Amino acid sequence: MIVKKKLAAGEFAETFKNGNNITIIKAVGELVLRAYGADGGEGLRTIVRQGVSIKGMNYTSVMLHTEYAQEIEYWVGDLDYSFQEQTTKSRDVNSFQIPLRDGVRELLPEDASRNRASIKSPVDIWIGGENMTALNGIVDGGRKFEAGQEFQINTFGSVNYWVSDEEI
Amino acid sequence: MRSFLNLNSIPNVAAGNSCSIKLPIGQTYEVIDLRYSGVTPSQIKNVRVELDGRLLSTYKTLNDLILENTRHKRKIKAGVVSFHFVRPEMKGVNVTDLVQQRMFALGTVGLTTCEIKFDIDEAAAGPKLSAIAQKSVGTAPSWLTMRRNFFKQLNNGTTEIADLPRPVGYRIAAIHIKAAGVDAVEFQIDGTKWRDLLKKADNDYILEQYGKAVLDNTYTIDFMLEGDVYQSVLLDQMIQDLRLKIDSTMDEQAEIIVEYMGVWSRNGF
Amino acid sequence: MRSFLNLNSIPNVAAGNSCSIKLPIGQTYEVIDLRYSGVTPSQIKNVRVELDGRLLSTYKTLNDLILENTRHKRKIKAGVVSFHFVRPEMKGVNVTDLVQQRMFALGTVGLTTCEIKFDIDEAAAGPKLSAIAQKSVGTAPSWLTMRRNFFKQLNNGTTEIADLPRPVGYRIAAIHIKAAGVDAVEFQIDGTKWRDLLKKADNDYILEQYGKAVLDNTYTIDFMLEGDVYQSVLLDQMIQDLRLKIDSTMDEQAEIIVEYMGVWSRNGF
Ligand SMILES: [Ca+2]
Ligand SMILES: [Ca+2]
Repeated sequence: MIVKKKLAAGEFAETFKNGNNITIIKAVGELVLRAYGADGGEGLRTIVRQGVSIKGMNYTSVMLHTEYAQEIEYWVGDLDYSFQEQTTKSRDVNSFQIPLRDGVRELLPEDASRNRASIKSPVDIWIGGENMTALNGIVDGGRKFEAGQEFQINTFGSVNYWVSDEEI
Repeated sequence: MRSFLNLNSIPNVAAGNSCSIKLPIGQTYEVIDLRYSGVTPSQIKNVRVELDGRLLSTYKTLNDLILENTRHKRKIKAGVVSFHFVRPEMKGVNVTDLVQQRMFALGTVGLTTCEIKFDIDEAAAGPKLSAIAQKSVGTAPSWLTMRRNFFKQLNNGTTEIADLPRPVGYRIAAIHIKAAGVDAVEFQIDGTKWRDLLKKADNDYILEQYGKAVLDNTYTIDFMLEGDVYQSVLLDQMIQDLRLKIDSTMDEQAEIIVEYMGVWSRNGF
Repeated sequence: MRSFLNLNSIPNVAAGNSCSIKLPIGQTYEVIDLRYSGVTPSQIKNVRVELDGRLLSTYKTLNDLILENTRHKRKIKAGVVSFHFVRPEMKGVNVTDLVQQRMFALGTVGLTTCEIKFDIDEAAAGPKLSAIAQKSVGTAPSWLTMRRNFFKQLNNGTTEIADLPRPVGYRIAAIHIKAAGVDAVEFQIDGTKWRDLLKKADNDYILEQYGKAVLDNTYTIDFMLEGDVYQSVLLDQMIQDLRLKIDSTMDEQAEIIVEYMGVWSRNGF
């Protein structure tokens, strides 16, 4: 089960009535500095400050001790067997030219297969994510790369560009 | 005849260190005097008494042990804190007072390990800790006090706590609600109101009436005010509801301390 | 397990009013905590503990109950005065201390009415009274403490008081002579001088020697200094003379307080 854990200041107690994920690997997420506990017959403690893979114990309720009130929400997905490993490697290179046109347009599409792009624009180019806009020739949510500057993007998601607002 | 021993030196006593007081098995520990310096009781965190690797009693900080002793009006001295296994306030009903008090001593016979673990805060100036043991003839762990920690949210209005562990055959000597805005509390078992919604001032008056000291920001429900163990809550395997109705004025997280009691078992509470 | 209850509201609490604390029959009352405000203990006059309409104990004013508790060094708190039916100072000889103390509890089983009557002085600022009961399983009234009031003229020289009631089978725990000019007192039964003509300073020293507090303008003759009930005066039917020889320095009216003891009877003392 994939379950939320939010913050505010004090102790939190999320007690969902079913520890099916007792003898189970926890994919627990963790920020800055906290303490937690295991309640499943016995009242136990836990202290952990980095994203870690936990083993199985008994659980009916979760204890959530707090030192820093202003850390960030997590999803402690407890599952029987949880293994996630994959970065690649890139086999193929493909070289081509994009058509830079007017307004905010997509430079690269979401493409699960892309690892890496090395890009050079012959004109100053503004690059950003899905938030980038250029109402009135003023780019928001972008940053400039200079004409002739080689740069890289290593995502597999959309990127957007802006170079000009001229239709012809 | 009792034996007073200067326990072996505590290994690696330093700031930010995790130390332990490993007790030699064979005899009975009635009291353990822990001398400290270069560190505050509050700087000695996560104090756990373990028998055979299992948890018996727990203290968030050593200061809670100081308050535990203060409540019973036991001798308090700066630079020293004692672990009173034998309960001096006990009074016998069908046995002598001495028997009722010594019955809580920490026997180690049949044990594989007896430890008192704790963590030294990083801010500790120059921690220095030593221990002395007041022992007697060996006995099984038997009847022991099991201090348990629980954290629950209190509201400004009325909060109810009915999810307290009810180990069968065990008893409850007292319950300590650590909160700053508790006005009154009510205790009931199976609908029966054993403790009416008593105002703090009224509850605290009864406590003092029995030679106890009222702890700051704490609402104590002493079930052994007379020293009679039979007055404590017997966790009957038939109790359907063990409830606590807390009337607070603040919205905070309270630390509920429950002093359990029972014959120690290798596979028990 | 004991039960702490917030007794029902006391009806018509006002200055110059005659109120009563009607106790529900069925259980045993070990202690009754009476909270007061807007009135002084001395403004709560003619306090009478009645069982079935009959008088058990009497207090000229609530202040006498405060002094009764002070004498035994019991916890005293401003704004509250307790009725200790169970005597905490009791010590067992052939039974446990607990049994000897609880034996004085106010059992109500078989009773038709249990009341604590009193009158609120007219000068009372703004009387406010409430009561809390520390109860236990029901028992017959049984062994109870019967505080009786007596007034006698004390001369400057020697006065003798031999007309004190001697209810058969009953006992006398103590005698309190309330006078400002008493130098020494002597107690005898059938010629036998159980208490020599002891000077106040000497008598008061023995009292303090047993953890008791000396009351102002009072000469206390404690027959239960050790807490042993069998040290008290046993009013045998054969006793021919129970005398008190008081050596005073003033001509005044003394209030003689006699703490009787015995198994409560609907048609007894
Ligand atoms: Ca024991
Ligand atoms: Ca009685």
